[PDB]
Amino acid sequence: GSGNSHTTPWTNPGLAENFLNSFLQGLSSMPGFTASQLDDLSTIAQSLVQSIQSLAAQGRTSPNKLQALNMAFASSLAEIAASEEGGGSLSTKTSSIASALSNAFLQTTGVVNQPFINEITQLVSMFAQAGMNDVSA
Repeated sequence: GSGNSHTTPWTNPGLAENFLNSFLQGLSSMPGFTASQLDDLSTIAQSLVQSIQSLAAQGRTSPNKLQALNMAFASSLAEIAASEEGGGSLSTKTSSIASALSNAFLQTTGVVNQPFINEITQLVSMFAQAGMNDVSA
């Protein structure tokens, strides 16, 4: 047959793996996570690919299903981001992820979008803080 009019990272397990590989590789050298956390993160990454294959095997991908995978990706980052030994603050960690994401975007599809990366980083910082955990004077 034919098609080719739909190509997205989350939709194709190979493109998803490319995204995760490029992102993880670039993020390790960032002041966000550590090579140690990046190892655990490889497992957390592959767990996405397995679920992507499940849907791809039927040639069906509901928007809300593929989106729930994206929400869960940020959700997973908040857990290891709240964990100790991952740099220092949550703010700098979520900030480094945005910088690693753009580099990964250049490798997956070759197109980086500033606000698309921001909304993704807000999920992590929102999940972790879930209010105002710090004060000011």
